Amino acid sequence: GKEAVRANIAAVKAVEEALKSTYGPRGMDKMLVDSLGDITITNDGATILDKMDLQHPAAKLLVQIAKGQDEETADGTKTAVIFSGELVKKAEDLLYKDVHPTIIISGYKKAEEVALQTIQELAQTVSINDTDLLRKIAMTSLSSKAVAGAREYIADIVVKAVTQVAELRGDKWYVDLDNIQIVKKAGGSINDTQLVYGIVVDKEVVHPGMPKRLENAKIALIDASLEVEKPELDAEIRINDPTQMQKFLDEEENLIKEKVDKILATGANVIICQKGIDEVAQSYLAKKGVLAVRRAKKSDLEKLARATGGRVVSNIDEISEQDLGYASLIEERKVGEDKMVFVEGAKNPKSISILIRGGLERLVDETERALRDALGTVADVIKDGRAIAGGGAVEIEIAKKLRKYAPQVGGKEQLAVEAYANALESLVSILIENAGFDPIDLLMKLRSTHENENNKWYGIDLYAGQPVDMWQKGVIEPALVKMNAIKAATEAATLVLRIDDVVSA
Amino acid sequence: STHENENNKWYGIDLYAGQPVDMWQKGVIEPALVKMNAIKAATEAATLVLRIDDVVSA
Amino acid sequence: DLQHPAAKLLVQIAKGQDEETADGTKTAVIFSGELVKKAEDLLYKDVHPTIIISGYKKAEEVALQTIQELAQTVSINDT
Ligand SMILES: Nc1ncnc2c1ncn2[C@@H]1O[C@H](COP(=O)(O)OP(=O)(O)OP(=O)(O)O)[C@@H](O)[C@H]1O
Ligand SMILES: Nc1ncnc2c1ncn2[C@@H]1O[C@H](COP(=O)(O)OP(=O)(O)OP(=O)(O)O)[C@@H](O)[C@H]1O
Ligand SMILES: [Mg+2]
Ligand SMILES: [Mg+2]
Repeated sequence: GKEAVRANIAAVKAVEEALKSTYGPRGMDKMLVDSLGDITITNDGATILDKMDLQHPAAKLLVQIAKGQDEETADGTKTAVIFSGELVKKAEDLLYKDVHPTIIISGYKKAEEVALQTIQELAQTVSINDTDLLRKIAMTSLSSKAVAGAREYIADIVVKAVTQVAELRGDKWYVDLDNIQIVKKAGGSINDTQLVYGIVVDKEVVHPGMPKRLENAKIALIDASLEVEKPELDAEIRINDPTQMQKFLDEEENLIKEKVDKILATGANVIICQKGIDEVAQSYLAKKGVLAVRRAKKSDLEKLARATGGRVVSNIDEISEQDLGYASLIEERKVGEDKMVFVEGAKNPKSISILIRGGLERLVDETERALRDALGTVADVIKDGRAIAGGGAVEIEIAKKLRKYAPQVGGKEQLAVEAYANALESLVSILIENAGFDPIDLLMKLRSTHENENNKWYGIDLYAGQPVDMWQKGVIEPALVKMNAIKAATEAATLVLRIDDVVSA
Repeated sequence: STHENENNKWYGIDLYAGQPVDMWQKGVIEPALVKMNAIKAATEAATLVLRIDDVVSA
Repeated sequence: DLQHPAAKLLVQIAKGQDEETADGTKTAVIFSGELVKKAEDLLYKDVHPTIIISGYKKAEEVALQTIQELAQTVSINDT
């Protein structure tokens, strides 16, 4: 009976009330204070559920199906929880009316069916030629981010960045996002961001008298040191005579000139490593006419290997012409007071990098977050091909469409369907609420102007406050993220109904 | 009232005389950037407090 | 010594300055809390914070430009 079922529903209603004010734009941020007293203002759905201790089994089970994703995007997480907890909310009112859950499941399952298929016979075909569209869909992701510093600048980048990487695979475009590096240098201006055609290494060339820009680079990616190593690294030496000393530390220093001659044996003109270059070896490279980089991050040597077609060499006695990385031109370039190596004209044409400049020290990170996400949304639309209008449009229709279905479904199962439709309008009602307008007024002004096909892309513009076309204001979203979120969400909702008892050991 | 005309823009308040006067023409002049970064500082904080809905703690 | 999150957050935005000499630091705190104070009086009339933020923002604008289109040019030879 009532026994355990309340506790589950209650636990869920609780989580809903924790995120409610933060759904869509105009959302009212939450403050999170750590155990050592450190403060975080945010609206990240995920963290707020993860970072919490939920006593109840029920909540964690619901957030487990809601939060997650098995694809390379992280969008739909606030809608997934909320629509789910509203569906749980709306189901209680049927248990009050004395409708068994076996009926509510069959009703909602049948409603969900039609509700799913109404995104299929409505989604719009978006391909690679619609680059004037990805610009919009992109901005639609960045616009509710914290930073308002030149987002058009960044929105344009995300398009160029995904369309460059786009490869025709199995007669359909695919995008392997890993072909994009992100480097950030705080300050200057956000307007100074640009896209680099090639991998970018954040360290300098070890002597400025080497070539500024070197022609037809035969790079040598060297993992092993090019500096002497210690005979006293763990503990002190056992030599007693300095003549014996000498001949040790002498032959080990001729071992680096040996390594340098083994690398130039290959015809290398530039050389990058992740360990040192001895000062007698900088001097050795200066006299030969070679361009050397000392202690660069191996994390970007890896990324520079499969971009220039070279190999990250762990033994200087194994380097071959085969292993030298090729690039049309390598140079060192200055950014304020810092200098990085850039390697344009690399053999892999898909491998590119983004250089962020501007903002404050923590804001620049969030600009990187936003860009990760923005590349995501655009890539995932491309990978799919389908995209619907945001702003509650496709939602309001699945409600209207469900309500027309309701009569025909049967007795009690009509009320299930009619509830499902009501839970879906409640979503847009929360969104309207959080804008500071009346949910009923606007819900009705819209759901009457949505009966004819002429108004398919009508939603509610969260700053105007009256029904308009969101498609023609750039507010579009991935048709499949908002499709797997609903499937996920209903699964969870009805799982909360499935529980007759909880037995704890 | 004595600042209604545009000619009396540099009017402020005499802190010893105690009467509205033109401070430019009395030697009390100040860096124009300080009373500008103050305003940006203050509104950021202001608008940010209003942005907090509720508090969670460890 | 403040443990209230909001106060610690406030003092951080107000006190700190990214330039060598620091002035306006008393002004910064009073005007901030006053902007917060005078906003309370609108909340009391049931007005929602998203309006008050956008209201103030549009005002911050006018307020900023009103210092620019008015300052007098001082140089190395105005000793
Ligand atoms: N300017 C706008 N006017 C109207 N609706 C908007 C606007 N911008 C976005 N929306 C709608 O707001 C809805 C909810 O936004 P949000 O993206 O915050 O929910 P979410 O996708 O579940 O959260 P997250 O993106 O963090 O996972 C979106 O699905 C979108 O259609
Ligand atoms: N005799 C005076 N007549 C008019 N105003 C005066 C006079 N002396 C001081 N002032 C005004 O006093 C104001 C406030 O000074 P104060 O420096 O204490 O504020 P603050 O700059 O916020 O504090 P701090 O400099 O420590 O950060 C100045 O902006 C200045 O114009
Ligand atoms: Mg989203
Ligand atoms: Mg002062």
